[PDB]
Amino acid sequence: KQEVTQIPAALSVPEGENLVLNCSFTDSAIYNLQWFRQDPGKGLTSLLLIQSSQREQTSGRLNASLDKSSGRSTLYIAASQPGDSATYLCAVSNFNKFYFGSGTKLNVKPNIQNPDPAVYQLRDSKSSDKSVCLFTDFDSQTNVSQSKDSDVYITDKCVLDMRSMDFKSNSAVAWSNKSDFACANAFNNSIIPEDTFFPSP
Amino acid sequence: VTQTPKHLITATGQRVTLRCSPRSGDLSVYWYQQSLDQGLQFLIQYYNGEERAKGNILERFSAQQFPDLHSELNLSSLELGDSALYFCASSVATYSTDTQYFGPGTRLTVLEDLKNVFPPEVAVFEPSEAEISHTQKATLVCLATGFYPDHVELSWWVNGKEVHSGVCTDPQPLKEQPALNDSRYALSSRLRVSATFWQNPRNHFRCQVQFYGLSENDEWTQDRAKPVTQIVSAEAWG
Amino acid sequence: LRVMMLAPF
Amino acid sequence: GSHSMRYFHTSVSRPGRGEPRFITVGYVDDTLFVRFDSDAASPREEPRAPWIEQEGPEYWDRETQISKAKAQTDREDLRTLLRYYNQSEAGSHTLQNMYGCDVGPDGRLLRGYHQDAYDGKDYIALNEDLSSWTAADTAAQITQRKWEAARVAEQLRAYLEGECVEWLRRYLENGKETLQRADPPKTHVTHHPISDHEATLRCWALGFYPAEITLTWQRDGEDQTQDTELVETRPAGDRTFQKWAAVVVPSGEEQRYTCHVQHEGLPKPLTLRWEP
Amino acid sequence: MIQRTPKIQVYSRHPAENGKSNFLNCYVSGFHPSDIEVDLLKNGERIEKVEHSDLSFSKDWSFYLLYYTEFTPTEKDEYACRVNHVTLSQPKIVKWDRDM
Ligand SMILES: *[C@@H]1O[C@H](CO)[C@@H](O)[C@H](O)[C@H]1NC(C)=O
Ligand SMILES: *[C@@H]1O[C@H](CO)[C@@H](O)[C@H](O)[C@H]1NC(C)=O
Ligand SMILES: *[C@@H]1O[C@H](CO)[C@@H](O)[C@H](O)[C@H]1NC(C)=O
Repeated sequence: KQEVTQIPAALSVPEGENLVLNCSFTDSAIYNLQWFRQDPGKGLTSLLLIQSSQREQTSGRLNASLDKSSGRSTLYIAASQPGDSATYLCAVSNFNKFYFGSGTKLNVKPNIQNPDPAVYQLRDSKSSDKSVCLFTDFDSQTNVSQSKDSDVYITDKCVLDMRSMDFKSNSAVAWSNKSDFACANAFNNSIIPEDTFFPSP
Repeated sequence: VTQTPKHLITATGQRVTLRCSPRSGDLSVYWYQQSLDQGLQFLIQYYNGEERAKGNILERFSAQQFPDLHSELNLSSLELGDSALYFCASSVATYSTDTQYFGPGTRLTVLEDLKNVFPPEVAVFEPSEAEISHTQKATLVCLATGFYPDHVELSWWVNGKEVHSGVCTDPQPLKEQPALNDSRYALSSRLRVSATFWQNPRNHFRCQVQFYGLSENDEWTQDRAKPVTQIVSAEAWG
Repeated sequence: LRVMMLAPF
Repeated sequence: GSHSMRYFHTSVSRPGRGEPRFITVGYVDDTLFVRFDSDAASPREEPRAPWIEQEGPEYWDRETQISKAKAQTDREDLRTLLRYYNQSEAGSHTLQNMYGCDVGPDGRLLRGYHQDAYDGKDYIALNEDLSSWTAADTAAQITQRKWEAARVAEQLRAYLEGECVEWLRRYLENGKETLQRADPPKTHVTHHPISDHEATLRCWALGFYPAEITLTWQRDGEDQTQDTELVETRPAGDRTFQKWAAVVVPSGEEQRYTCHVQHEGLPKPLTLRWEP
Repeated sequence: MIQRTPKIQVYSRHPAENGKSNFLNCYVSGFHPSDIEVDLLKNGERIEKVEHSDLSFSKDWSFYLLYYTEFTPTEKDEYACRVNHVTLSQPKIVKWDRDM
């Protein structure tokens, strides 16, 4: 019986850091072992195919080992780039069928040169009954926390790439339908850098 | 590798058909099911028109490879658990030293009833003048609210052309009320442009949300409008 | 030990 | 000094008589240790040497599942070669395959092998660089391009440089008493008169391992290699081998002919004559 | 395609000593294709429990087989090996010679 396990489940690491992704399998009689990256949309894309008797494979910044005796594989990613952020699946081919691992999600946090944290109240739309608060231009080290009340909804952090200006920026969004909503008190629970520009109106 | 259809919303007890076209020159096709509780699971493999390998494929799942090397997959008597991502893969042949090439994948959602299907309401939010004065760049936020299920594709369109740079979209749709009752979903997105580009009033910004819901073939007896597969948009000007 | 490989003609 | 591990495969199709028959055997030097016959009840890889029975059941399950997959691949290849050569589906054809590795006293790879044959003639073989192929005709060139695209040589190169040498050295240690100790031949010379003026001297070599041996007759220091009848080295039946050489000698001059035998198990090459 | 006639050798595993058990071997080699019929004979009649080795070949792709049987040689008894191949006009018999 073949059982493929991948540790860890998730991984958020700063760009440029070397990564070690592990894969273990219980049945050593395998034809090969592959590493796939899954991005939402395109799907699975093969990265490295280690032959049954091969003990190592390399392709650019990717370097993967294979020890069938122990039942272990390890993918080494060197100089992590923001593009490498995806889920990484460990696949194995046996006599009867193919087995896939649980997966390891990867988030390569970029580096913001100047942290310019600021919470802005964008104009409410005539169509909508809510007002939106934007936490943007903060450092990739801030752990965005969810809201205390159920009438205010906070999104997870996210990065955008202005390639024309070679600029990267984080962004978080919060909104609420109650009129007792203030963007200064929106991210009340989340530990906010005390240099955050609060343009109180 | 191409697959059809792209999205697929249906109810329990119904029947769907998934088709796959491998790469030209490839003689082997593979079907996979990616579910949250079981991960990526191998279903069946056909090679040059004949069945070669088989996994834990249910009796109510029917597949076949045609002489043109295209493959079909029939999922019958659908259950809630059949909601998963269905991938198709192809290889040149049955070589153990070669790799597979996966397709985009078909997303299947099986509901108990189609009564709770709702399209989203979207609205863009124009940038704040404080940010324009403090960072010399303008961020547009697009909120999509009140939709179920989570078969939404958000995209920004500037001057009738889709843009991909400077755009952020949430990875997963957020549930409004995380509770037992099937609550509707939310989704935010950001688009950042130059402050000079936002000042110019001849440029047009458009946040488009492609919602997949019911088809016209399905019946609808409820009083409200049918939540058909539609596109909801919202615009803003400089 | 035999080799584990499938390579059809 | 030199040691080798070899695996042989033979598939002969029987149109109308059932499925094609598949038989494979494994050798460490000149000693059989594994076999698999497709025409058995529940065919499974069976041992044939005492030093291989020490392997766990997972080993046997793998080797059985490898030999049964090779038999399935040969059925596809036999039908594929019918298309390549425009042959009839009612004729019996033969597919043969052998692969193996040689190692020296250092315990590292000296030479790698992998080659196929259809109907007794060469088809495609792996070159000694373990990275290229040599096709015998344009039909094998169809297979060559497919095996180059699928990177078949890279798995074979890894196997021949790795697990083949490593598991052969494992077998040489587990069977160190029989595989690493050579058995010298037991020599003697018989006399058989043919006519009043002609007779024959037969030089015998019995019970030696490995099979490599050289029997040469000599006429006063010069070989009678043209006038010497030599027979193919034959297996005795107990993992030992036999060979003999004979010369037509004029009657009366038997003491001018000498037999010279060379074998690994012998301390020094032997010189033996007819003792009356 | 190619067709080769088999080389036949019938011999004993141990030197012939009348009255003591030994093994009578019939080594066939150099033939192609593999379809061959080999029976060990005693006084003209076949031996019923003859064992054979597994089919293998040589560098030149020619097959070889060993048909052996335990037996007790005697002076009077005559042993032989019957071989039948597609390259033969009729089945060929090679008598056992204690000096060959
Ligand atoms: C991965 O394996 C390495 C050694 O192979 C080990 O040091 C590391 O802790 C492992 N990672 C885990 C267990 O998350
Ligand atoms: C891959 O990593 C291993 C250890 O992690 C190292 O020994 C080996 O040299 C690396 N290979 C390459 C090509 O960098
Ligand atoms: C799948 O269903 C379609 C439509 O009924 C049918 O044409 C096709 O033959 C079916 N295929 C299989 C494999 O059941």
